[PDB]
Parts: sequence; C-alpha cells; structure tokens
Amino acid sequence: MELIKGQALFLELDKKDFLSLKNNDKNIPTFAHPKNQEKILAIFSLPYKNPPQNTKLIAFYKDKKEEIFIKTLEGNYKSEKLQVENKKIFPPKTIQERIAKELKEANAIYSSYTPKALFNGAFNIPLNSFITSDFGKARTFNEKVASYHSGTDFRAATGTPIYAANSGVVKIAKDRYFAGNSVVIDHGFGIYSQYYHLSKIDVKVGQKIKKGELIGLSGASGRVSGPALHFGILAGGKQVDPLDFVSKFNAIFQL
Ligand SMILES: CC(=O)N[C@@H](CCNCC(=O)O)C(=O)N[C@H](C)C(=O)NO
Ligand SMILES: [Zn+2]
Repeated sequence: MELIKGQALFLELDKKDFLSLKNNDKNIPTFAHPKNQEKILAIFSLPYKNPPQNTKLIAFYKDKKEEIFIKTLEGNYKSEKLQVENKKIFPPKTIQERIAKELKEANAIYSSYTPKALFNGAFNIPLNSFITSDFGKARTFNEKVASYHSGTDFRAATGTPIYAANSGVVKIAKDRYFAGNSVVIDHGFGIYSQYYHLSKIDVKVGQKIKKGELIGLSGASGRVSGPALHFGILAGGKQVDPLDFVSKFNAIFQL
C-alpha cells in the first residue's frame, strides 16, 4: 500500500491461527476488529522525519507467513525554507535538566502499552472552532526536514472550554517546558491524545475521564505566537496527523 509520512494506518488481518506481527525484531500489538469477528487490527505509523522509503511487515501464522509492503509517500505538506539551521543551542543547565526530566517521564508513559479499549465510540473534536495551523508545516534546510508541527492548532481565545476527545485515563496534567500546561489521555492500544498550552487544568493524574467532559481552558502557556489550542495524537509510538487519524479511527469504531 501507500502511506503518507506522519500518518497512521489500520492494518486488517485474519484472526485465526495468528501468532505475531513484526517489523524486523520489533513486535506490533494487535486488537479485535469490533464489527467483523474474523479480523484483527494493528496500528502502523510512519515518522514525519527520516521515514524509511519502504517497510515490510510480516504476519506469522501457524500455517504460513504473510508479508505486507508499505510505500512511503511525501504527501502535500506546507514547507518554508531557513537561512539559519540547528546550532544545538546553549540553554542554562537549569532548563536542560528540566527538559531531560520531562522527556524521561514522557517516554515512560508513551511506552506503557494498555491492551484494552478505554475509549467509548468515536473521537470528537475537542472544541467547535477551526484550524489556524495545520499538522506537518515544516521548516527545511537543504531539502532536509529540520522541524515540523507535530499537532494541529485550533482558534481559541484565552479561557475557551476544552473537552476530552474520547474516554480514557489521564496520565499527564501539569506545566511543562514547550508544551505549557499539558494534558495527556491514554485511550488504550497505545493511542494518546494531547492538549497543550492550556491556561487552566481541571483534571488529575490517574483520573478516569469521559468523552465530551471538561479537561481545562485554552490559553497561551509556553507558547510564543499567542492564544490557541494545540491538539495532538500519538499512535503506533509516533506523532501522527490528528484529523486523518480521527477519520480512520471513527470509520471503524463509530457507534
Ligand atoms: C514536549 C514537546 O516537545 N512538545 C512539542 C510537540 C511534541 N509533543 C511530544 C510530547 O509532548 O511528549 C510541542 O509542544 N509543540 C508545540 C505544541 C507547538 O508546536 N505549537 O505550536
Ligand atoms: Zn501547536
């Protein structure tokens, strides 16, 4: 198949006599297809930066192996040039220490697989606004991708109510460098939704959260370009296009 970089894909496989799904030595977890009872699903994601040109997954059954080839497409993302580049910039050690601490914490959370659905039906947009800045907007130097927008920004004045996109469990709920006042919800199967730059947090860590229920107010914390909501989805161990993902997810899990 063909898959644009920075997107997710729902693999469909025969359930019966299935043993494992792999990508080199890396395992990929599977879950039940809710409509069809003879199928199982698995989420595969390509990174936006440095994606492999091609990927070969192998589904091992008791009676056969079954290869899946996935071609990486460049897509149609916006891209501006730079005349500056990296400089592994030199922050004060007090901040280096904080970033590294918050990075450790995030990786422990995002690599903590929950093998059951914590969601309830389809995802909803966290607020009824519109996109001010799209996912995948990139800054290039010598046609190599330096950085990119890892989520999508909605129009929101400071203090706009934000609602949970789907049911889950709260894993993060605090101020962080870069993200500002953050909230991260685990929905199960390595699917996490992210709500950054809040002015105000209304939830606690480990709290069981329901869809359409309030998680905080929008703001501009840790943000330079002013008030707005940043919404992100991490799935298959990677940041992916949220709106593209929601479309594909809802196609399957719609009630
Ligand atoms: C901690 C961090 O690096 N956050 C990045 C996105 C990556 N999230 C991964 C994570 O939080 O673990 C970020 O805050 N981008 C802001 C929202 C932006 O681009 N606004 O316009
Ligand atoms: Zn953003």
